[PDB]
Amino acid sequence: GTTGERPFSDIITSVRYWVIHSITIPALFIAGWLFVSTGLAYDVFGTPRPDSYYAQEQRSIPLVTDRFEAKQQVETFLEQLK
Amino acid sequence: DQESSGFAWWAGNARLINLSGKLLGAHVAHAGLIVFWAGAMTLFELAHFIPEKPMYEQGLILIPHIATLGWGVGPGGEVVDTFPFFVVGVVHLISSAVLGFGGVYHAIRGPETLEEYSSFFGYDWKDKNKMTTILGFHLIVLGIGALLLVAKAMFFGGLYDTWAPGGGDVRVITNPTLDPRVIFGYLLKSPFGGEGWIVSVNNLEDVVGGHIWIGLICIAGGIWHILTTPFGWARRAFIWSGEAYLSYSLGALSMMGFIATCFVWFNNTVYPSEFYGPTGPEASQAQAMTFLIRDQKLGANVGSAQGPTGLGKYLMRSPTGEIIFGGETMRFWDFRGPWLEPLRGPNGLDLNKIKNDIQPWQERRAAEYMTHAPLGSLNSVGGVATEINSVNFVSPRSWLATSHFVLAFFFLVGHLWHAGRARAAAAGFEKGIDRESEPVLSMPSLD
Amino acid sequence: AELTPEVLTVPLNSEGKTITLTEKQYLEGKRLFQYACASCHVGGITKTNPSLDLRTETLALATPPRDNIEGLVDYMKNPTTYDGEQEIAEVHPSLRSADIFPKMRNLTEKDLVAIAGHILVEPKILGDKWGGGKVYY
Amino acid sequence: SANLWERFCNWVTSTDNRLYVGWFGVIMIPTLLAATICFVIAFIAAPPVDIDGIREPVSGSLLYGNNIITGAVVPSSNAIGLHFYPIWEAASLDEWLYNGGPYQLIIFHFLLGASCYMGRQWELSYRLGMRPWICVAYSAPLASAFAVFLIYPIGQGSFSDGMPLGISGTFNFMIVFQAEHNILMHPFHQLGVAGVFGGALFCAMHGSLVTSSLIRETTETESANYGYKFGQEEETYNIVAAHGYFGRLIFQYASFNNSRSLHFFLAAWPVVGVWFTALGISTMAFNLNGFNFNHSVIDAKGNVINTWADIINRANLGMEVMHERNAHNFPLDLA
Amino acid sequence: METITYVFIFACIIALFFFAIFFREPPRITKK
Amino acid sequence: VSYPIFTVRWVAVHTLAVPTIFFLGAIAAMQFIQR
Amino acid sequence: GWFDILDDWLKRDRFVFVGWSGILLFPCAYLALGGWLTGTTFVTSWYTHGLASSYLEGCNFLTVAVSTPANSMGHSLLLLWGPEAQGDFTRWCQLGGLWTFIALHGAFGLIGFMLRQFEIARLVGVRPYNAIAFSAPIAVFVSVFLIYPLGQSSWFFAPSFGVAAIFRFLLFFQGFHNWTLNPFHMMGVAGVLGGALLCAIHGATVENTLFQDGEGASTFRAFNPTQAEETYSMVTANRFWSQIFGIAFSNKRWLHFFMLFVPVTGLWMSAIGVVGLALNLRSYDFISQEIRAAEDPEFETFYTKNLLLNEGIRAWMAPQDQPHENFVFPEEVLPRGNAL
Ligand code: CLA
Ligand code: CLA
Ligand code: CLA
Ligand code: CLA
Ligand code: CLA
Ligand code: CLA
Ligand SMILES: CC1=C(/C=C/C(C)=C/C=C/C(C)=C/C=C/C=C(C)/C=C/C=C(C)/C=C/C2=C(C)CCCC2(C)C)C(C)(C)CCC1
Ligand SMILES: CC1=C(/C=C/C(C)=C/C=C/C(C)=C/C=C/C=C(C)/C=C/C=C(C)/C=C/C2=C(C)CCCC2(C)C)C(C)(C)CCC1
Ligand SMILES: CC1=C(\C=C/C(C)=C/C=C/C(C)=C/C=C/C=C(C)/C=C/C=C(C)/C=C/C2=C(C)CCCC2(C)C)C(C)(C)CCC1
Repeated sequence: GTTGERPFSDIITSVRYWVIHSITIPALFIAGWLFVSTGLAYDVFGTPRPDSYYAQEQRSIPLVTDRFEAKQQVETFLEQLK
Repeated sequence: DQESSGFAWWAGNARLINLSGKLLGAHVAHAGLIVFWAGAMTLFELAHFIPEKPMYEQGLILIPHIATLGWGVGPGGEVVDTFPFFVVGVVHLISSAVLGFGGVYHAIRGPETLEEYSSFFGYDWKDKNKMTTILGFHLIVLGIGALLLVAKAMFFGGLYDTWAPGGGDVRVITNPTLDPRVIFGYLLKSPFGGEGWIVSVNNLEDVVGGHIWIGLICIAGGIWHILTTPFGWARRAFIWSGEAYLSYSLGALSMMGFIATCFVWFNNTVYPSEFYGPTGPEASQAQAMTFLIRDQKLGANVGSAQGPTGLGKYLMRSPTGEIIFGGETMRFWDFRGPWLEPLRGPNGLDLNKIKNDIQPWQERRAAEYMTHAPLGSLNSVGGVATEINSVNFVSPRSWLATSHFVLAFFFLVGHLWHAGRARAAAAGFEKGIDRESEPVLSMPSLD
Repeated sequence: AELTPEVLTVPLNSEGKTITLTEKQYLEGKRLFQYACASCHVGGITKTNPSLDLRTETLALATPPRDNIEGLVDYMKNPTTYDGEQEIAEVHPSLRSADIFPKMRNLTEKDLVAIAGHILVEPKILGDKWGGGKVYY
Repeated sequence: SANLWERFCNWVTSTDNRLYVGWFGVIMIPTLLAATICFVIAFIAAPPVDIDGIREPVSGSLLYGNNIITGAVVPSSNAIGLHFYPIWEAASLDEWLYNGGPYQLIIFHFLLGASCYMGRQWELSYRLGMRPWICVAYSAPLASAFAVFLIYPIGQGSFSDGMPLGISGTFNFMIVFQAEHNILMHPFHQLGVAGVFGGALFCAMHGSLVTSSLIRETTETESANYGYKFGQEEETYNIVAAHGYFGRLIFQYASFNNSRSLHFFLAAWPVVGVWFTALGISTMAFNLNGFNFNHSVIDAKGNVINTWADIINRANLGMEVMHERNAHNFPLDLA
Repeated sequence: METITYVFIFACIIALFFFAIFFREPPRITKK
Repeated sequence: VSYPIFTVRWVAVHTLAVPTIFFLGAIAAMQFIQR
Repeated sequence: GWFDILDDWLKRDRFVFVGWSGILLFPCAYLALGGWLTGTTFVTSWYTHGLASSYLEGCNFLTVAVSTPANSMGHSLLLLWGPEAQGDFTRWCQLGGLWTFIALHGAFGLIGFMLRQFEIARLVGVRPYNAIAFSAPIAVFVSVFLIYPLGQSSWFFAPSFGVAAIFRFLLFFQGFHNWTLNPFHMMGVAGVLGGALLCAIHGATVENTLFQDGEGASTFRAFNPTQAEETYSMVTANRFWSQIFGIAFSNKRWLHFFMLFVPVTGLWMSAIGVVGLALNLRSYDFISQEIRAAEDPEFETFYTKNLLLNEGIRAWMAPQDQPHENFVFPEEVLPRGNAL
C-alpha cells in the first residue's frame, strides 16, 4: 500500500513546502497575468483584439479560401487594418 | 460524547435522534436560519427596490409577499410607503439572533438530554402520549397563526384585492365566506382544466373565510391531541420511531411543495399579477387581446375573421361552445383576470363589448403582460430561447415555481428514503440480512 | 474597428444640422434603452406591432420625421401614429403620461436625448440587424 | 375458514407467489393492464388525431399508414388542454378517438401503475427482510416519465404538448423542446448525459474489471460462466486483484477496494444524474430555460462577434420557425 | 402485409416473455 | 523513512500544476478587458 | 542488457505507473489535453469559422472551443512545418492547426492508453477484458473525429473540440442526416441508456441485499477487503427481481459480462452508423411515406413533421455554419410557418 514517493499529506503540511510555494505559486500567477495584460498573448496566437475583427467600414469576414497560399492570404487580411 | 461509534460523519445528524436536548438546539438554530434569510433578504430586496418600476422586473419574491397583505401599496399596486418592507425585514433579522442564541446554547452548553433536566420537555419517541401532545401544541400555534391572517384582513388593514371594483386596491374584508358547503367545496373540486381545486380560489372572501375554518379546526384538533392518545387502528397501522415521524412530515412538505408550485403559476388572486408577473395563460391571453385590438383598429371584423386553418384568427369556440380567444391560446380559455373580465359576457367574450367597450387601460395592460410573459433563461434573459440579449428579466412566477418543484420532488425522495429505513429499522434489518437466519432461505422455491 | 466619434455623429434636426454624441451618452442611452424600451423594442423591432420598426429609413418616412434627435425626443413626449393624425400617449409611454407609465417619471430631457441618439446610432453599427427580426439574429 | 378477508390479505402479501402481487399491486396490475391494452389497440388501429386542435388530424397507427418507427399514440387535442377527457365525456368514441382520447387514458393509467410499481419494489423488500431504497433508484426513471408525461403538460398548459407515445414522435418532442428551451445549454440536462454517459462507462468499467478478475474453475474448452454456482458462500472473483490492476491504470487512491463503496457509487451516479435531468424537464416546464449567450461577445465598435452559441441559435430558429406550421397566428410563441 | 409483420414479431416477443418468465430453468442452489 | 524529493510523481504533478496556475492567472486578468 | 535494464526501470511499481506504453501515452495524452486548454483560452476561430472561441475573446466554458480548420484546408494534416503554416506558429494557430494537433495526438494517446491496459493487465496477471471494453470508445473517436470528416469535404465538418461546438454537431446531424432516425444510432442509445440502467439497478440491488457484517448503520466499514464470503445475498437478490420483474440474474459471472456487453456493443453500433454518414449514406427517409405524402396532402405522421423541422434547420443554419459557401438566402426563400 506504499511506494517510494513522499506522502502528499506530509509535504502539503510541511512548513518548508509553503516557504517555497508562497513564492512559487503566486509567481506563476502574476506571470500568466502579465502574459495577457501586456497583450503578448494576442501576438503569440494571432488572436484579434476587440478593435481588430473588422476594418472600420468592412463588415465581411476574413475567411481563408485556399490552403497553400493561406499564410499569405492571412497576412493580407491583417493589411486592411484588421 | 458522540463519534464514529454511532453513525458515520456524513450521517452525523442521525447521532442526535436520541439526544432531545441537542436535538432541540438544532431546531432552534435552524429556525433562526429561516428567520435570518427572510430578514436579510427583505432588506436586500428593499436596498435594490425601485419604486417607479414593476416588482416582477426587479427579482422580488418577499416584498411582493408583504404587498399582498396590504402593506406599502395602494391603487393598482402602486408602492406608497416602503417603511413596512423595511420593518418586516429588520424585525426578523433581529429575531434570528435571539433564536440563533438558544440554538447554539442548547447544542453546546445546555443539557445534552432533556428527560432528566425537565420531564415536561423531555420526550420519548415511542411515547404516543407525549408525541400527540407536542403535536397538539404546534397544532394550536399554527391555528392561531391562521387567525393572525384573518385579523390583518378584517381588522388591521386588509389585503391587496386585484378584483377590486374600482380597480386593484387594498380592501378590508368584512364578509368572510363561512358557509362550509362553499369552503370545503374547493376540496371536492377537480385538479384538471377548468375546475382547478384549491388553486381555483378567485376572491378574498373565501381566502379569509377558509382561514377562519382552518384556524378553528386546527386548534380544535390541537386540544384533541393534548387530551388523548392514538386509537387502536392508529397504532396497528403506523410506525412509531423518530425517523418514521420524520418521513411522515417529509412527504407532507413534498405534497405542499407541489401545491405551492401550481399556486404561484396559476392563481391570480393570492398571487397578484401586479406584484408578481402575469401568469402563463394570462400572458398568452394578452397577445390575442393585443392583436385583436390592433387589427380591429385597422378595420378588421374580428368576429368573422378566418385563420389559416379556417378556425378563427381572433375568436373561436371552446369545446363547450363558449366564445374564446383564437390561436394556440385556445388552451388557456380557462383564464380569468380583472383586465379581461369586463369583455366577457354570459357566453364568453362578447363581440359587442369587444367592438367598442375596449378601454385604453386594458390595451396597455394587455401589451404589458404580453411583453412580460414568464419566459426566460437561467442567466436571466427574458424571452424565447432564440431571443437576443437586452432585456434582463425572468418572471418571479418562474423562479418560485421551478425552485419549489425541485424542493418538493427531492422531499418526496427523502420521504421514500426515510420511510423505507423506518420500516426496516423497526422490524430490524436496516443494517443487513442476518447471515444465519436468512428469511428467503426459509421460503419455498417458486422456480 | 471601433466606436469613433465619426460614427457617433447623428442628425440633430430636419435642417441638416448634426450633433456628435460621446461614448458616455451612447452607453447611457443604451442603458436607458434597456430600461424603458427593450421591453417591446428589443433589437429595433416592435413586439406589440411588428409593422413599424426603429429603422432610420422608417423613422424618416414617418410623419412628422422621426429620424433625428428632435423627431424622436418630441415623440417621447407626445407620441403619434405614423401619419401623425392621432396622438397615442395613452397607450404608449411618454412624459405627458408618466402617471400611467412610471418608468417615464425618472426620465429627464438628458435621458430622452441619450435614448434618441441610441436609436440613431445602433443601425450605424448593427446594420440590417437593427431593423430585421429573428431572420438576422 | 380462519376469516376470508384475513386469508385474502395473507394471499396478497404472500411471498410464495410466482409474481409478488403487493398491496400496491392491487392498484398497479389493473392500471397497467388497462394502459397496455389500450396502447396496443391504439398503436395498431387508432384513427388520426387533431393534436394541435387546429382540425389537422395526425395519423399515428399502423393500420393508417405507419410503421414501427413512425407510428405513435398521438397526444390529446390542444382544444382540450388540461381538461380531463375520459370516454364518458365524449358524445361518441368516434369523437373520443378524434380528440386524442386514448392518450390520457394511457398516460394516467401508466403513471399511476408505474408509481405503485415503485411502491411494490419497497413492499417485497420489506417482506423479504432486505433493505429498501431499491425503489429509490427507480424513482429516477419514474420522475422522468412524470416530467415528460405530466409535469411539462401542466406547466405548458396542455397535454397536447406532452411527449407522444412513439419513436419518431419522441424525436419531435426533443427537437421542438430544444427550439423552445435550448435544453443542450441547460446544466440539469448536462448533468443528465453525464450520469448517462458515466453510467454506461461505469457499467462497462465494473462489468469488465470483475469479469476479467475471475478465479479459474473452468476448462480451456468450457464456458467461464459455469465456474459459478447459484447460492455460493465465497466470492467468484478476486476483488483484490481487480483493485491491483485498476489501481495501477490510474493511481492507487483513485481506485476502489471496498465493494460496498463501489456499488454505492455505481448506483448513486446515474440515479442522481437522471434525477437532475428529470428536474431539468420539470424546470423548463415553467420556461426557466438554458443559458442564453446570443450576441454576447461583441467587438470594440459594437459589431456582433458570433460564437458556437450563435450557430446553435440559428439551428434553433429553424426548428421554431417551422414547427406547428398552421398553429400560430401571432408573433410570440407563449404556448 | 407490413402491418401483419409488425404485429406478428410483436406477438412473438410477448409470447417469448411468457415462456421466459414461467418456463425458465428453475434456479437451483448450491448443488447445481 | 528517508523519502526523496525529485521523483517521477513530482514531474507529473508539476506538468499539470505549473501551467494550470499560469492559466488561472492569465484568465483572471481577462476579466478586466473591455471595449 | 540495457534493454532489460530499460525494461526494469519502466515497469517499476511507482505512484504513477509508466511502462512501455507510457512512452506513447503520456507524451500524446498531455499534448492533447494541453493543446485544448491552450486553444480554449488563447487561440481564436475568426480566420477559420468567423467565430470567437477563447476566454481571451470573451467566451465562457460552454462557448469556448478549438474549432476545426477551414474548408480550404481539405483533409490536410496541417503540420506546423507543413506547406500551409510554413513553420510559423502564429499562422498555424490561426489556420486551425491546433485541431489536427489535438486530434492526431489524442488518437495516439488512446492507442497508448489501451496498450497500458494490456501491459498492466499482463504484469498483474489479470484478464484483458478492460482492453476489449475500451475498444468501443476508440471506435467512436475514430469514426466521428477521423473517418466521418475523411468522407466529407474537409476537417471543417468534424466536431470541434468544445461544449457548445458539440451541440451544433448534434443539431447538424439532425437537420442534415436525420441521425435520430438511424437504426444504428437507436441501438447506440439503447446500449448507453440500457447500460446506465444496469449500472444503477445493480449497485442499488447490491447495497440493499447486503448481509449484516457490522453493528453500525453505515455498513460501509463492515466490508472485508480480503474476499471470503459474498458481501451481499445473491440468492435474495434473485428471488426479489423474480417476483417484481419476473426475470432475474443468478450467475454473477454472466451478470458482469452482460454489463460489459451492453454498453460496448451499443457504442459500436453507433460507430457503424457514423461511418455510413461519412459517405452521407444516411437513414433520412422512408420512400413509401414520401410517395403517399406527395399524392395525398392530408396524410400526416410524426415522421413527416420532423422532416419539416430539418428543412428549417438546414435553411436557417447553413449560411453562418458554412461560410465557405458564401450562402445568400433571401427572406422570401426562407421556409417559414404562419406568424413565426
Ligand atoms: C426535514 C428534512 C430533513 C431532515 C430533518 C433530515 C434528517 C436526516 N437525514 Mg435526510 N433527506 C432529506 C430531508 C431531511 N433529512 C431529503 C429531502 C432527502 C432527499 C435528498 C434526504 C436524503 C437523505 C439521505 C440519503 C440520508 C439522510 C440522512 C439523514 C440523517 C442524518 C443527517 C445527515 O446525513 O446529515 C449529513 C448532511 C450532509 C452530508 C449534507 C449534504 C449536503 C447536500 C447533499 C448538498 C445540498 C446542496 C446545496 C443546496 C448547495 C449548496 C452550495 C454549496 C457550494 C455551499 C438525519 C436524521 C442519512 C441517514 O443516516 O439516514 C437515516 C442518509 O444517509 N437523508
Ligand atoms: C442546520 C444545520 C445544522 C445544525 C443546527 C447542526 C447541529 C448539530 N450537529 Mg450537525 N451537521 C450538519 C448540520 C447541522 N448540524 C451538517 C450539514 C453535517 C455534515 C457535515 C453535520 C455533521 C455533524 C456531525 C458529524 C455531528 C454533528 C453534531 C451536531 C450537534 C452537536 C454540535 C457539536 O458538536 O458542537 C460542536 C460545536 C463547535 C465545534 C463549535 C461550532 C461553533 C458554533 C456551533 C456555531 C456558532 C454560530 C454563530 C456563528 C454564533 C452566533 C452567536 C450569536 C447568537 C451571539 C448539533 C445539534 C454532533 C452530534 O451528534 O452531537 C452529539 C456530531 O457528531 N453534526
Ligand atoms: C429557494 C428559494 C429561492 C428563490 C425562488 C429565489 C429567487 C431569486 N433570487 Mg434568491 N436566494 C435564495 C433562495 C431563493 N431565491 C437563498 C436561500 C439565498 C441565500 C444564499 C438567496 C440569495 C440571493 C441573492 C444574493 C440574490 C438572489 C436573487 C434572486 C432572484 C434572481 C434569481 C437568479 O438570478 O438566480 C440564479 C441562480 C442560479 C441559476 C443558481 C441555481 C443554483 C442551483 C439550485 C444549484 C443546484 C445544484 C445542486 C444543489 C447540486 C447538488 C448535487 C450534489 C449533492 C451531487 C430570484 C427572484 C438576486 C436578485 O434578487 O436580483 C434580482 C440576488 O442578487 N437571491
Ligand atoms: C423551540 C423553543 C424552545 C423550547 C421548547 C425550549 C425549551 C427549554 N429551554 Mg429554551 N430557549 C429557546 C427556545 C426554546 N427552549 C430560545 C429561543 C432561547 C434563547 C433566548 C432559549 C434559552 C434558554 C436558556 C438560557 C435556558 C433554556 C432552558 C430550557 C429548558 C427549561 C424550560 C425553560 O427555560 O422554560 C422556562 C420558561 C417558561 C416555562 C415560560 C416561558 C414563556 C415565555 C416567556 C413566553 C414565550 C412566548 C412565545 C414566543 C409565544 C407562545 C404563546 C402562544 C402559544 C400564544 C427547556 C427544555 C433552560 C435549561 O437549559 O434548563 C434545562 C435554560 O437555562 N432555554
Ligand atoms: C397536521 C396535523 C395533524 C396531524 C399530524 C394529526 C395526526 C393524527 N391524527 Mg389528527 N386532527 C387534526 C390534525 C392533525 N392530526 C385536526 C386539525 C383535527 C380536527 C379536525 C384532527 C382530528 C382527529 C381525529 C378525530 C382523530 C385524529 C387522529 C390522528 C392520528 C391518526 C391519523 C390517521 O391515522 O390518519 C390516517 C387517515 C386515514 C387512514 C384515512 C385516509 C383517507 C384520507 C383522509 C383521504 C385521502 C387523502 C388524499 C390523498 C388527500 C386529498 C384531499 C382530499 C380533501 C380530497 C394521527 C396521530 C385519530 C386518533 O388516533 O386520535 C387520537 C382520530 O381518531 N385526528
Ligand atoms: C513519441 C511521442 C510522440 C508521437 C508519436 C507524436 C506524433 C505526432 N506529432 Mg508530436 N510531439 C511530441 C511527441 C510525440 N508526437 C512531443 C513530446 C512534443 C513536444 C516537443 C511534440 C510536438 C509536436 C508538434 C509541435 C507537432 C507534432 C506533430 C505530430 C504528428 C506529426 C509528426 C510527424 O510527421 O512525425 C514525423 C515522424 C518521425 C520524425 C519519425 C521518424 C522516425 C525514424 C525511425 C527516424 C529516421 C530519421 C532519419 C534521418 C531518416 C533517414 C531517411 C533518409 C532518406 C533521410 C504526429 C501525430 C505535428 C502535428 O500534430 O501536426 C498536426 C506538429 O506540428 N508534435
Ligand atoms: C377552501 C379554502 C381554503 C381551505 C382549505 C381547507 C379547509 C383545506 C383542508 C384540507 C384538508 C383537511 C386536507 C386533509 C388531508 C388529509 C390527508 C393528506 C390524509 C392523509 C392520510 C394518509 C396519507 C394515510 C395513509 C394510510 C392509509 C390510507 C392506509 C393505512 C396506512 C397509511 C397511514 C399509510 C383556503 C384556506 C386554502 C383558502 C380559501 C379556500
Ligand atoms: C499547445 C502546444 C503545446 C502545448 C502546450 C501545453 C501542454 C500547455 C498546457 C497547458 C495546461 C496544462 C493548462 C492547464 C489549464 C488548466 C486550467 C485552466 C484549469 C482550470 C480549472 C478550473 C477552473 C476548475 C474548476 C472546477 C472544477 C472543474 C471542479 C469543480 C470546482 C471547480 C470550480 C474548482 C506545445 C508547446 C507542446 C507545442 C505547441 C502546441
Ligand atoms: C449548531 C451547529 C451549527 C449551526 C449553527 C447555527 C445554525 C447558528 C445560527 C446562528 C444564527 C441564526 C445567528 C443569527 C444572527 C443574527 C444577528 C447577529 C442579527 C443582527 C442584527 C443586526 C446587526 C441589526 C440591525 C441592522 C439593521 C436594522 C439595518 C442596518 C444593518 C443592520 C444589520 C446593522 C453548525 C452547522 C455551524 C455546526 C454544528 C453546530
